[PDB]
Amino acid sequence: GMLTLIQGKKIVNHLRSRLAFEYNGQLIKILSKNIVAVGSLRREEKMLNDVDLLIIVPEKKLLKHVLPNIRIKGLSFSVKVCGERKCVLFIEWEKKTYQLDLFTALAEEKPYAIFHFTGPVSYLIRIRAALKKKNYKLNQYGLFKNQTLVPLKITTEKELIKELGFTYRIPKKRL
DNA sequence: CGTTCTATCTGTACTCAC
DNA sequence: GTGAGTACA
DNA sequence: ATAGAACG
Ligand SMILES: Nc1nc2c(ncn2[C@H]2C[C@H](O)[C@@H](COP(=O)(O)OP(=O)(O)OP(=O)(O)O)O2)c(=O)[nH]1
Ligand SMILES: [Mn+2]
Ligand SMILES: [Mn+2]
Repeated sequence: GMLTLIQGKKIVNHLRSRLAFEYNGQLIKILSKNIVAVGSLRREEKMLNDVDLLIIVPEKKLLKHVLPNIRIKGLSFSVKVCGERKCVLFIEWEKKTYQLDLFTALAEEKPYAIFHFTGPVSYLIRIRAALKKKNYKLNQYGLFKNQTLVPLKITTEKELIKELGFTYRIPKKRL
């Protein structure tokens, strides 16, 4: 069911202090600095088809556990699909049902994953096609050339975009 | 030779063979 | 266990 | 962003 930008932000704000995962007995809280709003919400589209959240996980050992044992305090939801990297929930928010999409990235993948999950799709396609012509492959995990991770000296998304030789635009204006 | 239109990526989760 | 086909991020 | 194709 479709939702407004404002509704999207209220939901994300509510989830931001309430996400956790079960890890061998212990309930472990997910920190706010590891929750990044992505998709059309980040791009500030007036109407959203869903809410898209990227979760930064500190260790590779945790991937088996975070999404598959995801917990949301005081909220009822069902699980449509769930793996280590993509989880789709249907959540009850103020008597209505909405789609929440959760994705995981490792610290070293962060800027690549924010770039990828921010979209929009058409932007990603043209950017990736251009890199492909110069014999590179870009995905949510990194920049690859001949199946080898290229070690870029970069922390943020903005640094990545510039490093790739493309114009930086705020998410609202990417196309 | 300029204008305008067109096309283009990459990977995850689930199901169902065999 | 692996590969193909679908749906969808 | 880039480059090819149709059109002028
Ligand atoms: N490379 C790539 N990335 C995608 C694709 N589909 C989705 N994504 C990424 C970029 C999107 O902004 C992000 C979320 O996808 P959604 O389908 O939720 O679309 P988005 O939120 O942009 O709009 P919407 O949900 O319809 O309001 O995931 C795809 O086909 N290819
Ligand atoms: Mn979305
Ligand atoms: Mn989504």
